[PDB]
Amino acid sequence: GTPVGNNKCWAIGTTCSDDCDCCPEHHCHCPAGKWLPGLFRCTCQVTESDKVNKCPPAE
Repeated sequence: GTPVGNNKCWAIGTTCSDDCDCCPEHHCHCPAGKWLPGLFRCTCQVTESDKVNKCPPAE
């Protein structure tokens, strides 16, 4: 009944810790801030593009 592969699937919007931490369909967005240096950490967000989590899928 809905088995769990390797991807642990962290909290959406939080920082990733690799090791299949985030979900496969999602990725780790590492944006930045303008006006002088001071960009915040990365956040986990869904991804549809060809570039997804290095980890395998999970159904």
